[PDB]
Amino acid sequence: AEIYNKDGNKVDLYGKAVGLHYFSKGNGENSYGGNGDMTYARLGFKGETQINSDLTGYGQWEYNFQGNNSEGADAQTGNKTRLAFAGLKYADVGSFDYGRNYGVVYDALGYTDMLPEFGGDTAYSDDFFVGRVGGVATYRNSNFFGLVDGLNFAVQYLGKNERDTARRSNGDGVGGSISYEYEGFGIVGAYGAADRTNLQEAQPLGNGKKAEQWATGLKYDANNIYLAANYGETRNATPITNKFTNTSGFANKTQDVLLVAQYQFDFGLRPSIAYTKSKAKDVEGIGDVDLVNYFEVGATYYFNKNMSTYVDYIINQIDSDNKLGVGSDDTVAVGIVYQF
Amino acid sequence: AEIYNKDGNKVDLYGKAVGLHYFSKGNGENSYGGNGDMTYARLGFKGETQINSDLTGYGQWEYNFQGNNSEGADAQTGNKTRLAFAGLKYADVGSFDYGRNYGVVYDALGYTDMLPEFGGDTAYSDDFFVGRVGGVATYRNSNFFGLVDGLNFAVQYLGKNERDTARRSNGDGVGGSISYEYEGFGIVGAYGAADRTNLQEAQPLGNGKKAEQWATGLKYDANNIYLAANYGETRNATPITNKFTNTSGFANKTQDVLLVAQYQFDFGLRPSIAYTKSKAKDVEGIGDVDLVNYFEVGATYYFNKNMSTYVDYIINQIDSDNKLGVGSDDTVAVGIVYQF
Amino acid sequence: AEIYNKDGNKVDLYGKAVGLHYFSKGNGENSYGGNGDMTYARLGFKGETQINSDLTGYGQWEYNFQGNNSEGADAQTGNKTRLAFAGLKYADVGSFDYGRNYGVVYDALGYTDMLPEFGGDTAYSDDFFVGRVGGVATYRNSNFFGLVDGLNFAVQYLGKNERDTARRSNGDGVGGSISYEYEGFGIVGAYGAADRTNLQEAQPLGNGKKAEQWATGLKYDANNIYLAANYGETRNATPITNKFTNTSGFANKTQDVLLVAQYQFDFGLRPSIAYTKSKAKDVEGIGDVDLVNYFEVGATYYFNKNMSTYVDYIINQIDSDNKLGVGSDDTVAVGIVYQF
Repeated sequence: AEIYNKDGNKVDLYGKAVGLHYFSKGNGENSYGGNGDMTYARLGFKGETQINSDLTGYGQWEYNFQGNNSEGADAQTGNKTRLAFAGLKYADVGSFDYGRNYGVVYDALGYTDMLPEFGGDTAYSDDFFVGRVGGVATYRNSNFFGLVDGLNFAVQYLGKNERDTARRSNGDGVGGSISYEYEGFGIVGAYGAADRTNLQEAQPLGNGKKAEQWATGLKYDANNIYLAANYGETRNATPITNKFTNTSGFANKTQDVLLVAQYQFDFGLRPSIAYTKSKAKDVEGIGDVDLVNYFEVGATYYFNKNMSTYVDYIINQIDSDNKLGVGSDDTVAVGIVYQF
Repeated sequence: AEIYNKDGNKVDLYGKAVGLHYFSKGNGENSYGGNGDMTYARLGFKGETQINSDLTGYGQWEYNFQGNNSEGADAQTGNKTRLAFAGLKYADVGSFDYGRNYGVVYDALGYTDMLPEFGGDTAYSDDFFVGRVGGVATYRNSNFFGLVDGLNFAVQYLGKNERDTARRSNGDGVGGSISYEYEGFGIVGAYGAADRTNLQEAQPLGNGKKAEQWATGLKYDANNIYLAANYGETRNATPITNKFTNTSGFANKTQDVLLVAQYQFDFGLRPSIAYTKSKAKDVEGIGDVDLVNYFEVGATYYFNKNMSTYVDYIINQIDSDNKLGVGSDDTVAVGIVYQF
Repeated sequence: AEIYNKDGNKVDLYGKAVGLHYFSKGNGENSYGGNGDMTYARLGFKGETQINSDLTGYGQWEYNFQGNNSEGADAQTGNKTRLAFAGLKYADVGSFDYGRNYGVVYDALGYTDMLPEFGGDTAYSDDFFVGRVGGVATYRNSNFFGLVDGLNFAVQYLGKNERDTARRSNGDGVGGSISYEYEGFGIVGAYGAADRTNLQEAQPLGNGKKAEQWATGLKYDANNIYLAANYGETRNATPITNKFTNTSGFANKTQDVLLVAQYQFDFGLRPSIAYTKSKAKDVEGIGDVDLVNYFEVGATYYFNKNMSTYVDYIINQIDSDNKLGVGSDDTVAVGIVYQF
């Protein structure tokens, strides 16, 4: 919500409360999303200041507050900042921001990250360029310097983050994206590559000094219809775990396909169907093994722009013998959302 | 404060800063509330969206920020989310919200939870239905479908929460409350029952597979006067600790009595007197033992709706030989509060 | 930003997003400020309520949200409340607030704490009176009861805080400050003394039962110019570590000098030069040793009151043989800031 607009500075304080429950058989440990309370909240601000007719400064901060923890020793489990960046945008030249922000490969993966609760499986947090990540400097350009309607490109530098776990670390890297949208249709490509840390190279799974992620998208978002597909591959980038041996690392190679189709009815119902499959190859000791494999049926009803409720069913196609121990059981999510 | 009201959506951003100090003899370890700085802050939002003439969506989130921690390794001690839920309310049919919210037995215990700083001893957090707890779905009904002025009832389902400590866990359960208010007087009853987890059943103190909590209330809240009483009992529900053996568990049986009397003077002074006693029975190795036993003398001065100050003295009647090692010393609280 | 002003109560919701990176050779472990992403955000409120023509109530809360952590197990590293206090101010009699607030010796050290990113080296958090600290009651007086233009004084009581580390603890104490400002010039003195806890007295470094801190300031803040100097000394108060032996404690004696010079150009550029040196004496096993020793060159450009970017270079003069192992290498910070 826009709570302040004076002297060329506008501030948007936003947030939501999501009452959320997951249903899965038994513990949910062998299921797609687990079982139990999953309630959480969000808080954020987005600011915009008019520096002059051609220059605009901006910043944003976004936090996740879990609502399924006790008030005791686990009070903080799963709380974190999601976004924290500031930047400048000038005329048609382009914009530059630095901070914690979405990796550039998410410009493609965003096409299919549209499901009520799930989906976007390959857009991992703190996983180089596929998702939210810290210390990224990002140049973006809209309509190619103002000369070509609908053509956009982005270049992003990723600073090295040497963290205490291999899962959340990364080295220096550079990535980019290009997208063109014309009359309902959209197509987009993005590529990113970066060094791996000594800690990552020391993990049992994944072998190499370089990480690579790329993805292409095709979408149609015209006349209440939404159709989108993604394809992508990664090298030494997708985080995996062998639950049998309790071995963590990265997949040497992955192949990912994401499809989504949705329709928005005028009375507020938005049915959703989707398919996602992520297979891994050349995993030490295993070889080929599916990481994600499911169909999705769900729907969201929108009471208005502030209130909505949704159901999300995952028809999980992972088999019970999966060599990494990926969960094979189904998961259904039910939620009620208030946002401002 | 209402910081946004447009297009049928209104948002309330609230919070407070409480400068707070406790005085107790010596170190305060053997006292009712301890000793030292107890400053803290609150931040929250409450939202309300008009879906139509009869339907109203809503959400709320509330956080506690301790202000008596260093900026180092203990920076987070005692920080937690207190409330996080969203819901819908329709006409006179009733309202339903899910998330972290007050257990239904608090509908009764609220009568006496009115002291400046202390009191409400039996409304434990993450203790089934007596206080704030996660993953509760709650239906409430005002004026019995619009047919009976002043008669309210509520039904609440508690999802199972298998946490890493028995103190903060719970199984599935159902509870309810009923209340009637007519011209200053209020009477209310509430009951709740739920399964215990394997972790709770494994604790030295407390024996049984089921937990039970109930409470009744009588109050008068007319003409600057406030008088209220609560009585209640619990089975295998009230959390207790034997400090001698460092044994934690639940009390097999408790009996609780809470009394409060207050008057609000027009110039801003609100004196308060109270009595609270909670005795436990059939505690393994102990038998009967008082958990809470004190008189309270205090007062709040209200400068206006935003500023207030208060003193709160606990005349602690727990004796020094108490078999569980409950603190026997007095405690005085002094505080200054800014809220918006 | 002032997001609410009604019925005599005004609320200022503020915050910022700082995109920040440090450059230092290698890891930065042997450097002044380290190396890597240092992005962070702030959120805060400041409230003011008119009780009557002569009385005003107020409160403030301020939190630091780090933006250089993953979304995993380290999500909370470095998050903390910075300020949390409420108070009353009456006419010319004075103001009183209690809570977590700036120690009174910061009234002097503030003169030089003016650098874009660094500086203010001797204003340690949770270090008695030199910086932010919890449980302090503070009386302040402006213009000596309204009788003497420009003369201010402050008296502060520090409650004992027995924490789990000697670094962040303190005993009871009292301190004060006095300042006089006339036509661009400012001079200020402050002194504070307090008991040490048993845990602090048990540390290998630092010997004594009392802690003492004092500082004087001379500043000129007129006609776009800012010049300021500080000098100060401390006894058993400045926290130190011997990295060779991994021994933590306090410095028996320190001598600190801080100089800053800046000019604000009308087009938004504010160049900054500074010097800071803090030497320690009679450190057990070491004797005399420099704690801080550097020159500073930097600058901030102000696009307007909401947007700014800055560079901050530390010409580190600490030598590589320093007996405590204090870092000898340089550090450069680059940042982009959005605030509201």
